[PDB]
Amino acid sequence: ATPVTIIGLGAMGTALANAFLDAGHSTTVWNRTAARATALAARGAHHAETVTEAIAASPLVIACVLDYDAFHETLAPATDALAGRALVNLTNGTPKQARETASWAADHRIDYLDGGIMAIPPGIATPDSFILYSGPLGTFEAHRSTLEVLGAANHVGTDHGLASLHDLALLTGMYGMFAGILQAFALIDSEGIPAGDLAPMLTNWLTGMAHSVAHYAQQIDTGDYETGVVSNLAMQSAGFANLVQAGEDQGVDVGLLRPLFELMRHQVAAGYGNGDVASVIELIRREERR
Amino acid sequence: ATPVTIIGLGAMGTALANAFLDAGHSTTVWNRTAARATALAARGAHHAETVTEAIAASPLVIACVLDYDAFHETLAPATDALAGRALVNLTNGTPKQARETASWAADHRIDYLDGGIMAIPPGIATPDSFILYSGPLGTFEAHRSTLEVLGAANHVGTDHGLASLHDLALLTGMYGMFAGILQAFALIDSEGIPAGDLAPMLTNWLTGMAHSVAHYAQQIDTGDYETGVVSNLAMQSAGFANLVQAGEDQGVDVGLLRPLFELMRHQVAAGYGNGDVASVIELIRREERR
Ligand SMILES: NC(=O)c1ccc[n+]([C@@H]2O[C@H](COP(=O)([O-])OP(=O)(O)OC[C@H]3O[C@@H](n4cnc5c(N)ncnc54)[C@H](OP(=O)(O)O)[C@@H]3O)[C@@H](O)[C@H]2O)c1
Ligand SMILES: NC(=O)c1ccc[n+]([C@@H]2O[C@H](COP(=O)([O-])OP(=O)(O)OC[C@H]3O[C@@H](n4cnc5c(N)ncnc54)[C@H](OP(=O)(O)O)[C@@H]3O)[C@@H](O)[C@H]2O)c1
Repeated sequence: ATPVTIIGLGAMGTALANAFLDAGHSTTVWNRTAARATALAARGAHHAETVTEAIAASPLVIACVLDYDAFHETLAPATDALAGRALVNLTNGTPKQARETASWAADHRIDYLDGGIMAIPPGIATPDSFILYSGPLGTFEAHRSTLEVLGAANHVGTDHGLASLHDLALLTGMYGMFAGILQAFALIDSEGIPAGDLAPMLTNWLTGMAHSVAHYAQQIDTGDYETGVVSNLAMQSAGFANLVQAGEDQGVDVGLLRPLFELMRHQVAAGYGNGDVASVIELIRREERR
Repeated sequence: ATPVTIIGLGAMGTALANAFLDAGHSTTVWNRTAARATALAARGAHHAETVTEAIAASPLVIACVLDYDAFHETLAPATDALAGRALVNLTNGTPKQARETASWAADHRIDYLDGGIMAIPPGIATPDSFILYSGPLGTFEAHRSTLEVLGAANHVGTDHGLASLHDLALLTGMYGMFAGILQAFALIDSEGIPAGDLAPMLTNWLTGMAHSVAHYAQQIDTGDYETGVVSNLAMQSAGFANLVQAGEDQGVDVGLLRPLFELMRHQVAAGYGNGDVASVIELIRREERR
């Protein structure tokens, strides 16, 4: 079993360390706040006093801290200790930060993968969990068996920015859903109905309507927003006007959905009402792709 | 089999009519534009030339036009002809419009249910379809077997505004999800990647993270946004900042999701960063429920 070092013992990093300990790896851990390592150390983890001690302990170093600023602040002084090792950054960040970190790593003989954890901490090391990786295939395949302790391992390309691009796209979908869920519960709440009374029906509706994804992708990829439309944009915008009006009638703030509402009305007025709602992507995608 | 009249033969009204034809009901149809009624007559429907002729053919009349303005313009002149019949309004509208319509119906001896179709036209009469109804239980139970031709029939309350409230709440959830899907595809599109390349991952992610619905509902219903939190709001806001920044750096308009980003920031700056993201509901729900 490959020895592994975890840098960062928040909710996610603690889950990673526990998963490697469960799988029998010699697991070295470090956290800015040392007290977050105490339970892990009692469990058999090697609690390093410094970042450099932690890094020197293992051929594979996994970083999972709050953000890029934390990642940079923590590892920049330890550049020399990372020489010759594999660094897997599971800290959330942008494609730009991943490509800049990759340039730094190539300048200092650090093998580098950028990754995005598509799981919550209790999901780590369960069939729910998968993690996206980008960077050199040699580094990915060398550590794939170790990484698969955490969940499925999906290498999405050699361009180091690609795992974060996919990560952030998935989070983007998720947060739109979350906004919808909050606003849906706010509307039902406005008549004194518990959220739990709506939750089963809402779960089923969102599950079923989550198959719009492939349909929407096909419309976008072909540029055809008109063929086979059964829910036209003019009708959808009329219904959207009513859920906005109903929220206002019931004293609910509907600001979260106003941007989409306004875009859909704009598109109806521009003549696209007989097509599907996905045509709105033409108003937000980057100019060179329109 | 109860004779049925369908008023309004757009994409969804036509699906309703076809379902009753396939189930062997004598199906009378009317549409403002005659061509949609002629098309259904070729499939066995009875094409009524006028609204009153359509209404007088059946003890059960189902309306499915664009909005309540269309419903009122169409049916107000035929008010006396509806006396003694059951009118089921599946036109999208608000709770206030449902209640106003119910008052009109009661004043004129019209049995009235207000409903919301949670299906798309090709889903009618399949296991995917369900329709929410509100109004008197006696009327609902009298026509339930006929209504179940179209999908599951869920009576959600005696107040006629309640079906619309549930309907609009589900649509509210769905449009938040749609905003997330469009923004997600816009992000992946900004690097030249086809939307279809992301579709399987995104479908599975949204399907999975849609089980946050019950967890969110329990957090809202208990008012406890801190117990059992494994993805704290401060961390979620940091990742949200990256998906916003990544979109902007690639020339994507991220305005669809910027309002939620702002509410999460607000709750973090207000000291709720250690709890879950559902605490944002306190900023949007009706004041009397806070
Ligand atoms: N939790 C999830 O559901 C989830 C899911 C997918 C991905 N992730 C990703 O996992 C990463 C960590 O998230 P988490 O849930 O573990 O967050 P968390 O529980 O808030 O932990 C934050 C971690 O970052 C460290 N940190 C913050 N600022 C630092 C600095 N300036 N220098 C050194 N360390 C610093 C903290 O150290 P202290 O303990 O000393 O404060 C702690 O180890 C994030 O990038 C997140 O996007 C999380
Ligand atoms: N996926 C869906 O399609 C879907 C799903 C659930 C619920 N619904 C609901 O179903 C209802 C109808 O939607 P749809 O998809 O069938 O829309 P549609 O295909 O655009 O049809 C609109 C219908 O409204 C009629 N109409 C519009 N203005 C009118 C007026 N002033 N007087 C009389 N009739 C008028 C149209 O008649 P003409 O043909 O003469 O224009 C047509 O019959 C909406 O309230 C919608 O929210 C639709």
